Parts: sequence; C-alpha cells; structure tokens
Amino acid sequence: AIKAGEEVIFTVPIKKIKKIVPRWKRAPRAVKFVREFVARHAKAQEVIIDPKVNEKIWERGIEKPPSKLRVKVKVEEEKREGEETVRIAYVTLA
Amino acid sequence: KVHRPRRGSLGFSPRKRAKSIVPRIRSWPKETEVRMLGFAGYKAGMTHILMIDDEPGLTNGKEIFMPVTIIETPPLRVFGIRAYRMGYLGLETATEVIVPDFPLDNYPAKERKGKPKPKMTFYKLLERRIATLPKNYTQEMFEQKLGQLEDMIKEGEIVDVRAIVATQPWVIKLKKKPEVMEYAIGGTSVEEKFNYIKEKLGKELRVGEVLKEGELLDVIAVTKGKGTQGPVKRWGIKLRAHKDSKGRRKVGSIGPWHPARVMWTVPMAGQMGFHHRTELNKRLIAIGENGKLKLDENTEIEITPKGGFPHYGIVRSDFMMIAGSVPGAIKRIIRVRPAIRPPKKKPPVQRPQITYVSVESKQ
Amino acid sequence: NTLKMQRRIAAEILKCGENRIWIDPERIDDVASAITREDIKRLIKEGVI
Amino acid sequence: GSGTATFGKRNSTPTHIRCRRCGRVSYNVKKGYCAACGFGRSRRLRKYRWSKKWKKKKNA
Amino acid sequence: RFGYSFQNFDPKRMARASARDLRISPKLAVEVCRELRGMMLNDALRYLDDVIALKRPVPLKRYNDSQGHKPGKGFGPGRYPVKVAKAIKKVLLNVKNNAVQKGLDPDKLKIIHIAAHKGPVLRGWYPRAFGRATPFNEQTTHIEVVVEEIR
RNA sequence: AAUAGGCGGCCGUCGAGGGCUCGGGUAGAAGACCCGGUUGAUAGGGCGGGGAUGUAAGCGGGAAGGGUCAACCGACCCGCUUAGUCCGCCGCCCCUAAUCGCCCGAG
RNA sequence: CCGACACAGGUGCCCCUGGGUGAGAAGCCUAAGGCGUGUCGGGGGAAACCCGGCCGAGGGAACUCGGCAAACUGGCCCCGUAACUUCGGGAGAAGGGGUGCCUGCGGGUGCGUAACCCGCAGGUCGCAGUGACUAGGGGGGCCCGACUGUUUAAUAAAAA
RNA sequence: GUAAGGUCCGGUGGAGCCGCCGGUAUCGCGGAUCCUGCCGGGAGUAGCAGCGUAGUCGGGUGAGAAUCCCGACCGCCGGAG
RNA sequence: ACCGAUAGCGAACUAGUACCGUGAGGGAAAGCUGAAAAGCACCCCGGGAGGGGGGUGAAAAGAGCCUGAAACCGGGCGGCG
Ligand SMILES: [Zn+2]
Repeated sequence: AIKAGEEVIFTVPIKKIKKIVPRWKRAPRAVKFVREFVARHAKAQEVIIDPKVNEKIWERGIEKPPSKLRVKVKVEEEKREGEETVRIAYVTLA
Repeated sequence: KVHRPRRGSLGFSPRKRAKSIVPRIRSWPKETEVRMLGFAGYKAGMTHILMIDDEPGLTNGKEIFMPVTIIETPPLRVFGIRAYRMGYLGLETATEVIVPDFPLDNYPAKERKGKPKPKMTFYKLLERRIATLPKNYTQEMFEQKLGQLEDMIKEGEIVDVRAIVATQPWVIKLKKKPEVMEYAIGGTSVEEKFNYIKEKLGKELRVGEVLKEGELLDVIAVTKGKGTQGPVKRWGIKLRAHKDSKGRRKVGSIGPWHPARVMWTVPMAGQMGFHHRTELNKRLIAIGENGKLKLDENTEIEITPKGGFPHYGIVRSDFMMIAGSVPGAIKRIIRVRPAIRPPKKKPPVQRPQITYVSVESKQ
Repeated sequence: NTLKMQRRIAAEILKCGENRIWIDPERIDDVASAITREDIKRLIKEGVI
Repeated sequence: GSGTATFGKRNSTPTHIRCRRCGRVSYNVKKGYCAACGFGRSRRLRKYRWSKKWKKKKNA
Repeated sequence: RFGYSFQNFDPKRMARASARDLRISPKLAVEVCRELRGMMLNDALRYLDDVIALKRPVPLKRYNDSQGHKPGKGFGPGRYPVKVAKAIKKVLLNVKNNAVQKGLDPDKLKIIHIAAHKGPVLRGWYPRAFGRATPFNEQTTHIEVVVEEIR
C-alpha cells in the first residue's frame, strides 16, 4: 500500500488500449486509461493528472500517444467535508 | 435447371455452442486386451518432421514431410470406480466409489516470503470441480463400499464397469482446477475390469502405459470459437452479383411461396466454432517422456521449439506427437481413444523412422 | 461572467484578433469586475490582458 | 427544380405593398395599382358581387 | 394532483408524500416503484443510490423491448434509470421528513404503498421530410408514497 | 423423454450451494462460457529467451570539386555497429493490483 | 433572408486574398483572421451484416444484355508520327528515351557575382527521382447528325 | 317487462324535476376509406453517423457542469468556414 | 310550441381576431370557484417547482377552480395463472 507523502514510480502500458478504439480516439482513451490505472494501483478515490503529463500524452497528435509512460504518483489525504478520508493521487512526469 | 450439391452439411445440426467445454465420448471400441480405452491431454502447438513413410501407398520407403501436433500429457489420477447395470431402456449406473483423501506430492509448491509450504492434499484441488466431497470418509468405509460393489458384481446385477479419472494441470503448471472424466475399460469380463480398476484406484496412469506408438486413434475436442458468422462463411454460399445494392454476403431467396414458412435447411447466420467434433484415424507418431524425444538410443532432443510454443509454455511432462492437426484452440483439453472405425490395411504399430525434427522458432 | 465583452473590447483596443488576447487565469475576477473600456485599458496597462 | 430551390429566389422586390387607400398589402408596386381596391387605376372602389371580403369587413 | 389512491391512511401510524409534474419517464417510474414497494425506507434509499451509481440493475417486467440482459440471476432485461431514481429519492426523503416531524421512527418505516401515474402531456412538434410536422411530446409523472411504522 | 431418468456426495427437517463486485480470454452482439483470485504467477513491472526490420544518434576518417587550390562547405561512403527501435509471444522473480463489501437461498 | 425548421437546397462567389512547391485564383502544408456549434455523449478485437476506403498469389473478361465498376496511361524535355482529308486538320495519332541530390562551369537580357530563364561535365543514393500532391490510356471498322449550341424544371440530352 | 325500457336501494351533487291527456319536432346510431375532440398498441423503439469523424488536462463559477468561463496542448477552414 | 356553447350568425370571449396565400382571396379554437376571497396566516423538508402539517369555507369547489362519464394508465382487492 502507498502511504500519504510517499512517491512511487509507475510504468503505465498505454498500448493495451490501442486496438480497442478507433485510431482517432486513442489520445483521450489513453488519458482515461492512465487515470483508471493510477486510481486502481494507488487505491485513490480521486486522481489529478498534471498538464505536463497530458501534453506528453498528446505530444504526437490524437492518434499516436506513447506506448508506455513513466509517471510519479504521490498520495495525499483530504479528510475534508466529513466524507471519510478521500485519497488524492497526483501524477507527474518521470 | 443447373444442379449442384447443397451448401454445407445437415449432419452436424444444430450448429450450437458445445454443451460442455469438456468433450464427451458416446461410443467405445471393442478390444480383447484389458486396458483403459483412451487418454486426455492439453493441446500445446504444432510442428513438422521428415520421416520414412511406412504406411501403404505410392510414397512408401521415401522420406516425406509430415505435420505433427503436440499434446502435453501429464499423468492422470484414477480416483473412482463406477458400475453399470442393465435398465429397462439402457445402462443405468448402480454404484460409484471414490477413494478417500490422500496427501498430494506432485504439487509444485513454492516457498514465498513468510509462511511454510502450502502442504496441499487431494480433495483440495478436486473441490474446485466438485465443491461437495465426503467428510470423515475413512479407509474402512472405502473398503466396505468396495466389498459391496464386488458382491453386487458377483451377484451379477452389474453389466459394465468404468473408471473415474482426473487431470492434473498443476504438475505442468497450467492451472489447478482438474477435469473429471469417465473412461470405459477394454475387455469382456466385468471381474477382470473391476480388478484392473481396483489395482490402480488412487494411483497414476501414464500415456506410455496406456497407448501404443504407431496406432490409429480418434481425437475428440471442442473446436476453436469464431463467434457469429454470416452464411457465406458458415455454410459456404456464393457471393451475390456485384451489382447488388442490398448486400453481397447474404442468401438471395430463403424459400418459395409454398410452403408458407422458412425451411430449417436454408443457410442462415449463427454460431460458428466451439462445436464438439470427432476426427477419425489419426496416427500416433510418438510418445515422449519429460518433454524429451529419443531418436537413436543416443540422441535426445527437447520437443519445445526455441522460445517456447506460441501462446503456450514449455513442455515439461510426457507428451504425444500425432500426425496431422486436431480440433481445439491452444491449451484445450483433448481426449483420444483407440481407432473406432479403422481401415483394413493399417500402418504397422511401431514408431516410424524420423530423420529430422523441427525445433526452430515457430513464432 | 462570460468575458466576451472584455475580450472583444481588448481586441479592438489592441488592434488584433480576438484569438490573440491573453487573459491572466489568476485574475479572471478582476477581469469580470472591469466593465468599461477605461477599466479594460487599466487592466491592459497592468498586464492582466 | 421548380420547388424548394426555386422558392429561395423570393428576395427580390415584393410584388405588393401597403396601399394608401384601403390599408391592405395589395398595392402592385411595379404596375402602380391596387389588386384589392383599385387605387391608382380607378376613382371608385373595386367591388364585385362575386366577392365577399368587403362584406366580411363589416359583418354584412 | 392532490389525492392518494391509498384507502386506510391514518395520521398516527402512517406518513405520506407526493410529487407532481415530473419530467421523467412514467414507464421506468412504474418499473422502479414495483421493486421499491414493500421495502424498508433506508433499504430503498440505498437501492436507489446503487441504481444511480450503476452498481445494481433495475429489472424490467412490463416495458422491456429491445433491452439487453445483465450479469447475474434474474436477468433478464434490466437497466439503470438514473433520472427516475434521482427524482424518486427526493420523494423518499420528503416522506422520511414527514414521518420524523409527525413523530415516527425513521428506522422502523416500511413502504406499504407507492405508485406512479401518467400526468399532463407537454406538446411540441418536430419537422420531418416531405413537409410533415410530427408530434414531439414530454410525458410527466406523478408519484405518491405512504409508509407505515412497523411495531 | 408428462413413464418429465440413474448414481455418488453435501445440506435441511442458522444454513450446503450460488450471484454482484476483482485481475484476465482456451469465449463473446447483451446474456452466457472459461482460467485465476494471497490456499496466488491472472495482469502490470523488472530481467532473460525467441522474434520483425536492417546497422540508430554522436564522433573520427574519406569524398566528386570549390575556396587564398588555406581555413572552411560538400550529396554520399567507411569504423565503433547483427547496431538501434519495437514486440497484440515465452520463462523466472509476489515488487504492484486480484481487496473491502453487498445480495439470493431449500427448511 | 426564402423554402412550415437553429432545412447539406436557393438567394450572395456580390466585391478582395500573405509564404513554400508549382504555369497557375489547381492540389498539399502553413501565417493573419476565425472556429472546436456543418452540436447528443460514453463503452468495445463487442460479432454477423450494411455503407465509404486500401491491398490481394496464379489466370486475365472465362462475368455480364453489354468491360457497369475498378485498373492501366498521366506532368515536362527530346526524337518520331499513319489511313484519310474540305490542305486548315487528323496530332499530344501511334511509338521510343530521359527526369532526384550534390560539386562546379558556360549562355540569354541585365551597370551588376541584383532578378528570371536556358545548357554542359563529374560524383552519388533507392525497388521506385512529374517518388507526396497535381497528373490523357490507345488503335481499327459500321449507322445516325455536318460543326459550336437547345430540349420534356421532377424516370427520355438523343439520331429530336 | 317476451322488448323498446321503467322503477326502487346505496354513494357524489348542490337546484330544479316528473306521472297522465291532447298537440307539435333539427325526435332514437356501429358503420358512409363519415365529421369534431380525446386517448391507445407500434415504443421507451426509429432517429440524434455518411457531405468538415474533436477534443484533452489543470483552475473558476454554481445546489447541480462532457456541453458555461480562463491558461496550455492538439486540431479544422485558410480563392473561404 | 326556434337553439342552448361540436347547437345558434363564422364570431355568447381582446372575431372577420389570430393565423394561410405574391395575389385575387380563405379563415379558426376559446363560457361557468365560492354566499362572501373569507384566494390558505404560521411550522418542517426541498436549489426550485412544489410536498407534509396546520388554517378558511355548509361543502376545496384551491384558482391547472360547478358537475367530472367513457376510452386509456397505475395500485389494492377476488378468480385463473
Ligand atoms: Zn388598396
């Protein structure tokens, strides 16, 4: 498990979604896949993707996102509004 | 009008998904010798060999190319004996006895960080298939049940006896849930059959002990699935005229005015593949031990091609090399039985002369 | 609260297309507060626009 | 043609406009006369006994 | 509307609530109310929350044309009427408040009657081919619920 | 199969056996089917194997000629280089996620 | 704006168009300007089948009423072009060869090594040099009408 | 009551109504692809593609945001969009 | 001894009004709270619409207002299943 305040390195395999969507529907699908993968592997209720990460994914157009992505995941606890302690996973490049 | 054979065969209808992924054998051959009539394995892959032909024909005594299929064959576990009496309309099972739980040794346990070895046992892998097994079932209870079955056989109410066997995917590391099968025993006397099953109850059977090299077999398996397929692929109809504005891959007319209904024989779309099929007269070229094939009493070669079989692991146990192709996707459970309707001039029952075996990367 | 007025007036003031106007994302409140051409000019001089 | 496409060519001058006499939009502007009352072409009003609109106006 | 179809309502052991002119599907409202009937109030609220969250399909027994099945037993046609569930959750909370202010215990309330009716139809038109204008109508729904405190 | 079958086993007179949710295709239009689920190699990751193209970027040298026949420019060639890039295939390693939870159920 | 409509039609293509390739107001890429409103979104080896597009071994019209549809050729330079003929044409007939990049020379007009064109020699890379885009397939007989042009707006464009 | 129908009992309603005799009439409903109004199955289905397939990530607003606003990135027309 | 709001003039009412056609010209639908507004003061929930209490009234007749049929739809009840 990932605790609050610790950073981990993840290698998201975006390729797994390449052949299940139309070629022109691959960059946003890769963004969604990154979001879901980070949520699942960090057990986080919400995830914040950095604009730099989004630009890296959208670097080569809407049809050619990177096959693999290397991201840094940092977990934080909100514990605000009384809705339990939601876990926020921040994703950054490298 | 112009005549022609109809598209497809009506002898395999309905073309529906197979009832069970585990194939069923409906008929058995008649053999004098007392042995189990067949075996089970997992389909691994395909390769080719060059062999001196010994089967009758024009190409006799000449080296020939020959495609062969590999079935990994871990030893089977004989864990039940069943008896059949004669009912009003056919055979009906009278009794069935399974052996009590015993420790399992061929389980490939791994020592992970923390905790000791799992220390698995029988009735623990079998639960994944049955889920309801006897409790407090002891050796004395098993012995008395066997005695009761033998007394029934002596009385003569029993007309047949068969063996309940289980596969062991865990030894080859394929999976853990076993497949339970019911096999008839060759011979004539129920007493001989009962003794043969009893002496092996709770023990292991090897394809080397069961089958013979160079004999003809029938292969039973569920074919590869193709999903829903249109009539062009399902039955082989001809494409419509290229000028058609309503499609090309469909039947033109699905019937006349009378009868005022669609006849069941008209080709139509539906499930293709995943059907229970039987292929007759397939020669058993070789049986290999521990994934190794011996050629000339001083040369042995790993049967696994470089890089492993595609979509499959590495052959580590006994295996069967059979001529030609067999139905089923990779890793499918394949049943084999002795030839049920063999020809009259059969090939000799012995391994042929193999001059070359292909082990090059098949991927 | 939709700064179409401010964007168009700034474009007219600066003599350029409306797509070449940059509004500080951290001062949209002040941009909305500015409602007259003079306020828009003040924002342009300050650097918000 | 002859339908929807031709109906798009109605952006020219209107055939009839408001009439200074009867107040209806029936004044032929190109020919300079009214198709409802005859203004600009006849001193007297355009009335016909086969027409009922002038009676409709007064509920007669 | 104002009235209720319930017969033996009394102001001591029962509490009622209603909603009128809801821009939702009366068919799906009926299908949802069928399952909501005869259930505890808190359990019904949890069921509606699950339906909204898309974790539990609502079965269809009357209006189920061209509807695909769902995983699990009893499916069969099913779907997720999120809009209807959200609309009915407000009515459920309103009846809960009514019971609480009347003095009943929310934890012991059981939905003994709940029904949906088709209300007034709001009319409009959509243009079609060949000069045809065709009806385009919104069907509103009335919802009525009365719960009883079990003892 | 309305004569709507046979047998072994487990349960009942809280409770065997299941469903949703979870990681995946030997499957698939929705359903369904199949493997795995800490009793673990299901997928990801790391390493290795086996493949598909065809020798990367960078640097050194040469180059038809030009140029003060100097410096310098130069398509292209050679060496580091069976390289580099990628792998909808395979093996080993529990490093990460297969968790938590909810529901039906004969009497 | 008109067509019942926030209609892919008509009215208005009514007046105007930076850079590169290129003969070009062509095709493609791009600057200014505009837009994400030619307005329902999400999922998926999640099929069969339908509509648009790409390729396809060997044979090459055996299909069909009929080569319908698609394919072949395709730009520029050089050579070389038939029957017939109203001597103007046919004609880009047909058919054949070349085409990139780099290092320099020579010629035209020019004050100019400014700008635009026209040739020559050498080296060199690939399957392919009009490498994308743009971009004719051809020939031989017969009937009708001389030719350009007009016609049943909404099944006939023709020999009428 | 063979009947066209009449009359009684129990609810709603709040203001007119009937028996018998003799006269009068726009005097008796299933159709006329009848007229006017309302409401059904088709159906929670078709359609919301084809001629230009366009959005994504952070922040803001607001009870509520795929659809509103700002920044960045990716795109489309660019002899007209 | 005419009709009684699909009847009677097309119009019982903001009717030759709104609307259709370039034009000549064609031309609808639409009446009723209560005796008196006495037209629901205050309380809880809801973003709102409105819901539940509580008041007015002989009776909600609650303005979506005299009566409230049938078609059609939802629930309960009884029968089959
Ligand atoms: Zn006039």
